[PDB]
Amino acid sequence: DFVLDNEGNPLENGGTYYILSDITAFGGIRAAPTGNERCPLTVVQSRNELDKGIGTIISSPYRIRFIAEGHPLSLKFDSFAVIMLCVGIPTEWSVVEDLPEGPAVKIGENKDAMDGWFRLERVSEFNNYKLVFCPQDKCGDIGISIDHDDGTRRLVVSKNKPLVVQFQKLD
Amino acid sequence: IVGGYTCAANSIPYQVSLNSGSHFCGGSLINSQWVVSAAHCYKSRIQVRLGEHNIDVLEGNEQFINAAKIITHPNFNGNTLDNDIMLIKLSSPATLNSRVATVSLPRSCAAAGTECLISGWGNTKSSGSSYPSLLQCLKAPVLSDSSCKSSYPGQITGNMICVGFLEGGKDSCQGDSGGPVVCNGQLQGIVSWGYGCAQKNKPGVYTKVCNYVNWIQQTIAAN
Ligand SMILES: [Ca+2]
Repeated sequence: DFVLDNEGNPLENGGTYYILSDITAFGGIRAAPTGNERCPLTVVQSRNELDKGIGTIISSPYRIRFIAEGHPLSLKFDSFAVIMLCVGIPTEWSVVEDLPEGPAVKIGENKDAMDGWFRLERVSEFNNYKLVFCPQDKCGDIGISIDHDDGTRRLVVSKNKPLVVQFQKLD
Repeated sequence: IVGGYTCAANSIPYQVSLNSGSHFCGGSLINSQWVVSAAHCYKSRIQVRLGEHNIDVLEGNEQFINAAKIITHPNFNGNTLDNDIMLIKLSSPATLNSRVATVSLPRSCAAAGTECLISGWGNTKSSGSSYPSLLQCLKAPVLSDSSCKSSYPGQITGNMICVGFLEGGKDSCQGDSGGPVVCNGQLQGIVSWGYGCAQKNKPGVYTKVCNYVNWIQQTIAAN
């Protein structure tokens, strides 16, 4: 039914949440420049355990009060600090296709951005979830691709995935 | 409802609240035993609350009845947002009175321009959120299909109507889903989806009930 945060409350449709790792090994989700990016355009899982990440606004086009499993979603980062050259970067999550490490989750303006919706599905006693992307059924798990040069944990559409997350309310 | 007003108490007697812990969707009473709502409001456990005005306070007029049958349209498509309609059979009939009454199903579809009343306990802000205790009301016209199709290119099916204002400022919103759009005493829309709330050029999109009258009659009769 409703997706629940780590306090057991249904996610508010349009609310802001930290997307935290299910294990104590990693921090939350944020943005980092990767490859030849000069702005933080790659959606990544922080390697710093203390790092909550950036608050993410989770919403469905449906005018239901709470986020339900299986409903189509849009994700976008709440405002975060960037250098002046990067101010005004769009913060909606996109899946940009035919990238080296497979279809990757990016923010900013993407011409290659696949049409589709994210959805949440429960995996776990504890309130654990995975993200899937459904291009506009046939849906792919979001998992992690480790940058070889960087070590950066990039969010990608990954068959042998998925990333398991829990939510914590900003409020 | 963004930009509406507080309805007069029990002046929308067909309005219901679907409650699963708290209010999460609306719906409409179409006879003593059946409620119509949005398919995306489907949940395994639902309590229907009738006769409500202040959903936070017991006023003495309420009837709380559990859903017995919950039947989503057989062609509902979660990710194309299409055929977004569901019927709930109450586990016992509502007592019909001044505060609890049925709304009529449409005899035909509504013409563009027809003024309608939308109601619900959803968010009243287009930025941030504020959920009201008291039922909110809004008068808004059916938009032309060409207007509607141009607002959401590629997304509008034949089972969807747009109701509202291209200027924005007034719209239904999160928590209004499943609730009624009533024009000329007939249920013509079910609150379904939109991009944000009350945004310019982004009107609300509603399930086109006049397409479903036979399915509705058919389901009630067989069940
Ligand atoms: Ca009450």
